[PDB]
Amino acid sequence: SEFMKIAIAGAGAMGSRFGVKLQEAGNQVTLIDNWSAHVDQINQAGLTVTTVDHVYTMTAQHPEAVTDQFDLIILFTKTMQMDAMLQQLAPVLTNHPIVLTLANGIGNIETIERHVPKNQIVVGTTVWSSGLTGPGHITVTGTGSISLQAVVPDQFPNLADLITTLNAAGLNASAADNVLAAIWKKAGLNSVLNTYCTLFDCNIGEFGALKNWQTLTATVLDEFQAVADAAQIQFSAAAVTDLIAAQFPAAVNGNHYPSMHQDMANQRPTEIDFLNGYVAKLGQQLHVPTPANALLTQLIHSQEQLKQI
Amino acid sequence: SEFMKIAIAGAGAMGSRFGVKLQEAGNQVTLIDNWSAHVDQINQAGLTVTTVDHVYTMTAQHPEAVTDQFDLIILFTKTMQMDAMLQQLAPVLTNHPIVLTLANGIGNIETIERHVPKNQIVVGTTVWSSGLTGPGHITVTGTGSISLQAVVPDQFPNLADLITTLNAAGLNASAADNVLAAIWKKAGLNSVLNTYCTLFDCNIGEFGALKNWQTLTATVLDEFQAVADAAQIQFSAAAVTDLIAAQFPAAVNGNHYPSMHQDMANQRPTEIDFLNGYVAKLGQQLHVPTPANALLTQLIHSQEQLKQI
Repeated sequence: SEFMKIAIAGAGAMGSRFGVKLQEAGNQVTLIDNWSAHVDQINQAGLTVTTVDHVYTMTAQHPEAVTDQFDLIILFTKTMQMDAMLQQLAPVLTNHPIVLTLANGIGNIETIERHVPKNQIVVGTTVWSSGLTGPGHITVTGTGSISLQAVVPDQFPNLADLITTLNAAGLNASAADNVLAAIWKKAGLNSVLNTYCTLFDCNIGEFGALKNWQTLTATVLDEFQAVADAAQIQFSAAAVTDLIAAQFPAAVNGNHYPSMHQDMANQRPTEIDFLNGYVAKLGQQLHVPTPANALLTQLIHSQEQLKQI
Repeated sequence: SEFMKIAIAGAGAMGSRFGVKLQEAGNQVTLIDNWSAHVDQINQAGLTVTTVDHVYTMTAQHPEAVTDQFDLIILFTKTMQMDAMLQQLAPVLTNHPIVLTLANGIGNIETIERHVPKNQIVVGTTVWSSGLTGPGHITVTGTGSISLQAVVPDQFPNLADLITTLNAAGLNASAADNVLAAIWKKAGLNSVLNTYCTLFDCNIGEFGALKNWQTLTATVLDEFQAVADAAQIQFSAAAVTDLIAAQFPAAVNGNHYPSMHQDMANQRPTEIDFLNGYVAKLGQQLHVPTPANALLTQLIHSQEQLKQI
């Protein structure tokens, strides 16, 4: 009775690991992904998991080819690519499946709401890890857990059943009321380190060595706090600030250029509209001024244009 | 009776040209400057003016060596270096000379007020041109004019006499009530082009080619407008915007990197505290929010620190 037909929407490292565990536990799983080499490798040779190499027979498809329907969609697609993924799955969605989003981003609920009724939406965080070694190949270490929060708890049926299914697969899921808070916490970190490192062409340690890192950090985070306050989402600029500063040492991320800096260096459009830009979007709706975050968003967009030439 | 003993404080291209014309017209002139090679060249071989080379015997000194006193100090020192210049001339100032500042900057009055009574202060603009070819050598073309505005008109004696002296020297000076407005206009241009070009490592034409140049420009200038409004200084974001956009073509400044970008590239501290930073300083005093300009100021300071490593 814990059985589910499950789509993994975005079958990168995390989706692929969740999908293997779910299928091996007895569920019917489809991995859905845009990466042709990955989809083909899974379908032609199976998914390889390295812990020692284990090979699993799995089903993978491009979104536009999916005609099946499911009990559960687990979304790992990045906020910036989420809308297009959901558009391409429009026919899959008519049976009103549970949509569990485990992606980073404050914009995910609003995005998913354009495609499915909001009482079908569950948000999650996870500390499972996974690396994407190559097409159809993940490398996995350790254990983890999942924390889940229904977006409309009063109208979401059978969160228990959902949790059972995940726990039957050994995923260590639990209900919690602080998940969207945890999502916003990660967004606050990312909207400081990604954005400033990109603007400055510097790594995380160089940022932390700035004589004005605290002012730059507070300018972003006090706006995040005011927005979160108006949205009635728990948030602590101080806690995020602690987490930011914990990245600074070389032993941690001091010599790391964050993902947005990498996007910029490779002339790829950044996720700025889903980070600082999204705080600014929400602040406008909530009558909370977000001039810093609005400006930072513009600066990154200008930088993109200049880099593309 | 139009005779004056005049100090030129900051004897670069403009100061040197004004000083020559003033001396040749009959006044006693001291050129005051920090550049040792310039001071020595003037004192040892005279000032050369090229129009055809003409050589003039002039007096030049370092500020710390000046013991004379004057009827008029004409200040050409950049806002950022002004305070130190005025400090070094502290003994020169005890006879309460006229202080005419022809330097760019919204911060000049406040700066000079720390060193002299404010009713002694006159602000000016000029369209005289001059180039500084080398130590003790200027190259000069064309004619010009000077517009002057006493800071406290009701308490400044003999603006007429001042104008006579300058006109006797063929400088084409006039009284006007829109000079501080013209100074703020130039500051609005500079606080957009210098600052954004530096942040983006781009030239003026690249800035003008940005798809969001107008938004970036308005973000700075609407704050300048609000501050100017509170300060009761005439200002038009629209007019400044026109002047900004007039720089964009290659025929004009499209391939030019502005002075702040050059400072940054040479690891020299920029004048940001006297541009965007000064609008923010004044806005704070006037209860006008200036979050964009405050942030931009911080970004430039971070950039400086990173460049200095």
